[PDB]
Amino acid sequence: MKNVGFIGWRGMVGSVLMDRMSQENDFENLNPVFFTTSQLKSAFDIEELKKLDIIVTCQGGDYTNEVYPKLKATGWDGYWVDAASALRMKDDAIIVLDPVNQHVISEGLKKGIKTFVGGNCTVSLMLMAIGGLFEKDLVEWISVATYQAASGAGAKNMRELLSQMGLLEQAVSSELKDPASSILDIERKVTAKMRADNFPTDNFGAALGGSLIPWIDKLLPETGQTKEEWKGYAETNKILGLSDNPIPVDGLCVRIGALRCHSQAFTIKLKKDLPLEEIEQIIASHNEWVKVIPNDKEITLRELTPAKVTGTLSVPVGRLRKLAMGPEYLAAFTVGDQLLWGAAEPVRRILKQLVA
Amino acid sequence: MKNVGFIGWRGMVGSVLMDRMSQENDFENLNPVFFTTSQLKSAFDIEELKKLDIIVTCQGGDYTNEVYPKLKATGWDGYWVDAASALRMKDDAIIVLDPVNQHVISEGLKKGIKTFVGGNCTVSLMLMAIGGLFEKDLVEWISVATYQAASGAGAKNMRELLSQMGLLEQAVSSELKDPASSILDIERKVTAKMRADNFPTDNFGAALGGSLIPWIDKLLPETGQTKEEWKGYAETNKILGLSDNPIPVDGLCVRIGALRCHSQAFTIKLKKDLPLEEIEQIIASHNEWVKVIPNDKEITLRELTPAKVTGTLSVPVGRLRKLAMGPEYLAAFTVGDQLLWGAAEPVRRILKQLVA
Repeated sequence: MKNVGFIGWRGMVGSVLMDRMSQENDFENLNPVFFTTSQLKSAFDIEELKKLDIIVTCQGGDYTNEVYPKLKATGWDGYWVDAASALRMKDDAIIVLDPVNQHVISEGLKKGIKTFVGGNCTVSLMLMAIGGLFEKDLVEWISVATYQAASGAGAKNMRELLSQMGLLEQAVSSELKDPASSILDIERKVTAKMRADNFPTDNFGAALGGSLIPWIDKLLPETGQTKEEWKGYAETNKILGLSDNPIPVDGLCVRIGALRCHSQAFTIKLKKDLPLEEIEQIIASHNEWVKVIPNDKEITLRELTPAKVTGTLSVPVGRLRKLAMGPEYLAAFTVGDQLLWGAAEPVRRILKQLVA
Repeated sequence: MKNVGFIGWRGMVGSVLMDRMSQENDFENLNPVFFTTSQLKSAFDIEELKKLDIIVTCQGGDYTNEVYPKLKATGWDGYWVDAASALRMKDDAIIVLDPVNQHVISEGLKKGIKTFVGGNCTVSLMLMAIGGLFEKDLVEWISVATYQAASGAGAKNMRELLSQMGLLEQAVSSELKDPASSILDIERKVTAKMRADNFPTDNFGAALGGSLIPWIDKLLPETGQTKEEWKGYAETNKILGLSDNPIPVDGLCVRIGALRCHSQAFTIKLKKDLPLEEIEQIIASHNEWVKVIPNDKEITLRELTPAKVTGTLSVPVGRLRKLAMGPEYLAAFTVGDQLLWGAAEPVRRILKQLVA
């Protein structure tokens, strides 16, 4: 069995990885060595890390940027598996999402690539839902509008969202108890609390609770995009292996009041005019996790929501129809869990392949 | 002075209209006669309604479809102003949004049109923001993705959203107070509460607080669109007077956890390649309510959110840049209050013109 090092296993993404690995009994297939940054071996000890065959880290970019150059400088020929964004764009690294790019991964393992990194949450959840259209060379471009959860921002951000929500209802606790009260008065009090100084907004920089934030990560002055939006064009094409001739995937990334699921609204311009039934079969046949939801009200409310998909491996896609712009314009809406397919699952699955 | 009848003045839309009319001293220029459905004159007394010049109603479509044909059957030559969707698509009716379609209203007044109806909230808020692009005949098509507030569905829907928000936090109040508690444990509990039997989901048919619903209104079998989505293509073109040569406006209408502001994400395909600064000036110059928000983080978080715009007449539009698809593709994000420009304001303004 392989000797595997685990760093950042105590954090949010790391804990989801530990829980998933325990569920699938992945630990019986490898020899686990747990690391810690605390003053269990030290995560900064290159001499201990050098003994291992594979290193799995959910610690973050700052750690990766500090220890990865130092470790690869000793002549170490092992594998680096990362959940963080730091090494995604390097030429000796592959962005991993096996149900979509098993070919790129298999050909890369044959090429001697030692660094494997999980992809951007919104990109990976999009490809898990709409990868069938990419496989059959049907996508010309995709216009994206996201509904992102507090999960992607961090653990303290999820807690702030919850605190914000409770404070919004508390401001009108008494008024909500009697059915005869004025709704405009209720709203005036909820909005006043949202705008108050004592309303906890330090993690977001604005209220998320009964609002939204149409900006995620820093600005790239050259394009006007945010880093989260930029990753839609850059990472989709690297995963699929189309970096030399890219497919335009661009849009707006918005943070909404959800805990764990990222939802996305698409306007997909296809290369061919195809029947709607045929498009539904192309995306349903791609992988075992994608679930095509029929264009009906009761089934959409029950299946295509964060309430339904939180904590599951299911990637439902629905609202499938042709848009008024033309027969090659397809509407699609998807919901997926940020911590699983958007973070811990592509990392779990590549490890399984490496220890096989 | 003109004798004006007011029906549905005590409901949510009506109360906003009453407050706005009071703020602008609109009652000084007319003679108000208030009606009621309770057992003030009766709202169903056709003879009392006939004695009036103009009738402004916020009561709803069920009232209109009952009282309107009975009133027109007496030979009444007065004006009907409605906030309800019932008569929007009728040939003898005009949809009002004067800062965008004053010409259609002015020509309609001269032709002898007696019925003026307020438009669909999302369509109205979209046109208030990017009406400049439509004015200059620059729009080929628009793909929409909305972030709709609970006020669009009703007063009890807003109450249900708030009650839901409180229950989600109350489920983890001790854990949130504990700075060292597990986030995975916190999430497991709020998600369990969201899925519980006693969680209030009566008005929406699903959870909204901590989630979203990608379906608003009835299905339109012919296209696959929901009625809210259909109103995009149909109403934008009736407002602008372009029903003979329509501009495609289509997309996905999603309900999120906001109280009274609808936010919208667009991918606008323009007819010509124009510099960004010119497009920003074309958008800004259209009306005095639209506000172009520069593509900066601090300014976007402070200005382009439901938190900032709630209860105001301001219609901010930002995140303006060219998309990766090409220089004729424009990204834009807007936020607007549903009860004002999306409900009471276009009704308030048309009345002001009729009583002049």
